[PDB]
Amino acid sequence: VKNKCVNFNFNGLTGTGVLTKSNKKFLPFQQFGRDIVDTTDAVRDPQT
Amino acid sequence: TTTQSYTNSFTRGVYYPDKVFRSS
Ligand SMILES: *[C@@H]1O[C@H](CO)[C@@H](O)[C@H](O)[C@H]1NC(C)=O
Repeated sequence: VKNKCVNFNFNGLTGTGVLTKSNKKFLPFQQFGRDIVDTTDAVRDPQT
Repeated sequence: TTTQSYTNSFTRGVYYPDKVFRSS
């Protein structure tokens, strides 16, 4: 479910927030996202 | 056979340490 505050457990990564589509350029080996503050920003969907 | 001539490396041989996307 996207655009709605939910609890996610993406591949064991637990957390809460809102998810949606993106226009990133995740390299094929990339799996996570972050910022200069080292906070999980983007998660690649395991089944999508 | 083979040789063992030595050269310089310059800025080369840097790999993505993790699989965490980052930008700017
Ligand atoms: C996940 O598995 C199902 C069943 O094998 C398959 O139909 C689907 O395409 C798979 N999705 C991915 C992203 O591999």
